[PDB]
Order: sequence, then C-alpha cells, then structure tokens
Amino acid sequence: EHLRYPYLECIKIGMSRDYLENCVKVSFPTSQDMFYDAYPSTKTRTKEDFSARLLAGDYDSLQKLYIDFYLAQTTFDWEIPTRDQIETLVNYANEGKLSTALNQEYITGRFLTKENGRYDIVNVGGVPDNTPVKLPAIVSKRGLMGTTSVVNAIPNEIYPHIKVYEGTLSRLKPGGAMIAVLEYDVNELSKHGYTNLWDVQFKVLVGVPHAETGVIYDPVYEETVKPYQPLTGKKLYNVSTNDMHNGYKWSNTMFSNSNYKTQILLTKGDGSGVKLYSKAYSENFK
Repeated sequence: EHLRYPYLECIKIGMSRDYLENCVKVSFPTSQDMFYDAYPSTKTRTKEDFSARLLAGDYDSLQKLYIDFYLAQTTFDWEIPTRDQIETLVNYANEGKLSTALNQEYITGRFLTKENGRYDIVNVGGVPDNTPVKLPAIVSKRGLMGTTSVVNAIPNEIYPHIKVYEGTLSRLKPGGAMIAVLEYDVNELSKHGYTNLWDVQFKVLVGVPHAETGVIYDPVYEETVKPYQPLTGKKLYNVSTNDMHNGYKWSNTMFSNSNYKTQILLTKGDGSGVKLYSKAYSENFK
C-alpha cells in the first residue's frame, strides 16, 4: 500500500477523476490481474481459478476463498451485488463512471446477484440464457447505492401455478374489499425452498405491471396481509385486504385507472425467500 493507493490504481485502469468516489465502492475487475494482488503468494487465488469456480457454479467457494478475504481498497464490506446494485452498475458503465474494463463488462449479460442468503442470476439486455454468468466486480454493501427501479437488470421471476376458487368466495370488484382463496402445490413449494407451509406472508400490489416480467415493481398502492388458511397433496391460503377498518383506499386506487391491476405475492414470514407471484389480475380476476 504505497501512499497513493488505491486512487492511483483506479485512475491507471481508466476510472475518471470526475467519478473517483467510486474507487472504494467497486472492486478492481475480477477479469484482470490487479484484483488478485490482494492475496499473498501461494498463487492459489487467480483470475483463472476464480473464473473456473464461477463457471462451475461454486458460488459458496468464491464467497469463502475470494470475497471474505478481499478486504482491499480501504473497504471491508465487499459483497456480490444485489439486483438494485447491478441496476446502478449498468447505468454507471453506460455513462463511463467505472474503470474501463467494468464500463465494458456491465453493458449486457447474465449477472450473479445475492439478496440476503440466496444466489440469483439477473439478465441485462435480453441476452440468451446460455450466456456465461458474470461477476465482474464485488461492491461495498454500504458504499454502493442500489437503484430501486427495474429498467436494465431483469430478474427471473417465478409464477407458481395457483387456483382461485371463486363463486361465493373470492371477490375482486369495485365498491369494497378484495378477497381471495389461493391454492398451492406442496411439490412446487418444496422446489423453491418452502417446506414449512405455516411460515408464509402475502403482499397485495396495485398498478401497471412491468412489460417484461409481469411484476408491478412500483405499485401506486401496496399492502401487507396475514393469511387465515388451513387437500390431497396440496395446500390452501385465504388472503383478504382490509377495507372495512383501513378505509376504501384500495378500490379508489384500483378503479381510478383502467390500466391498473391487482397482484398477489407470497414470501417467507420475514419477506425473504424466492418471490412467488400471482398474475396481475383485472376486475374479477381476469
């Protein structure tokens, strides 16, 4: 660590002085050699070994051998980016705010992400599913601001096949509250990390669904709901909105605009886990 580290290095590999605040926020490129200077003579940590582990999908080993021990550029909270942070990185890259290699490597591709404890792949530029996974850099958990809007970095969203029972039961109409009786497979829940059927929660989203994924990423009205659910290899939940003791804010929102839709989301009790979505429904669940 000479006297000008790490800012000299960042400038050398193309970071602009106009955006030099990013030098401690985003790591040196993992496709190049300088990054590996952080690890002492073995060399057992290399450009080549890193790439190989990433290819093989051994993400846990990258975390444990590389990420946990990077600890360089004056920062300690290095992590695999979130989807939100990748959205920032793509914009930064398009605008030339990173190092040269990273300005190029975040333009399109499939990117490894980590949100809490789970690994996901996110797609930038509608690229084919056999494009190699990328981890061009690690980032400051606290230092790199995530971007909330979903424009460039498109998640692979899961829609569990579910039945709404209808008739006298469930109701999605103007003039009152929304009632729904969802029904999920045990085998489909087990495939996405849901073994304990009791540990679940629901979110009711209202607005214009994203044109690619079908998710309402920025709803005009959100609501959290606790279910009161409890046949043959399947499980049921009963999700209802509160409009009798929470004001008619839902109907007045849903039916203020003809393009507006209502969507139902299942998560783990604490908001984590693989996000399970319903269709974004029209009036009467159309």
